[PDB]
Amino acid sequence: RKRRNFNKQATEILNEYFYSHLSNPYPSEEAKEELAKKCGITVSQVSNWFGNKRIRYKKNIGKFQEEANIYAA
Amino acid sequence: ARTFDWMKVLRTNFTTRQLTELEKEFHFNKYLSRARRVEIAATLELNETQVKIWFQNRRMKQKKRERE
DNA sequence: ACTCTATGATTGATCGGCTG
DNA sequence: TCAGCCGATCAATCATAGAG
Repeated sequence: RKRRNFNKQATEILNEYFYSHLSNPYPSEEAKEELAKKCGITVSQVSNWFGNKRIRYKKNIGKFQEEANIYAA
Repeated sequence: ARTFDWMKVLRTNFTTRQLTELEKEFHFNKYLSRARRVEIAATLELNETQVKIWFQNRRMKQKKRERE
């Protein structure tokens, strides 16, 4: 099928949340719905983003340090 | 940053023939009896566990469809 | 326009927890 | 005690969009 990316703003919001919870990047059902409403996407798309984010992150930590440094705080 | 705990935590390739038969069964009954499980497995050349897991995953994607 | 990478989605299978 | 299910997640892979 076709794959459509997310807005720059949506990914901006997702990363900020991801790196601000790097010690435990597992949003609860409530947090997920909140992220969905703010990003303009579904809870499923939020769950996939985090699932993909986590796995790819731990697979090559070094590759995302620059990014982690940006959303650090 | 620091490497936290979560950072430290064979995949069957079903044929088109198997997926088609699995679906058919699903649409006949969402849950399978021990009897029908062994039967489908034998017919499809799979283990009961694979059949069991496929049904489990199938039910969940259904839920994720009726909810989206 | 092509090669290589980034990334959203799918899916077989695992993990902790609940239940009969 | 034990197997089946649920909900969440994992891990590998598919197919495409974007970067150089």
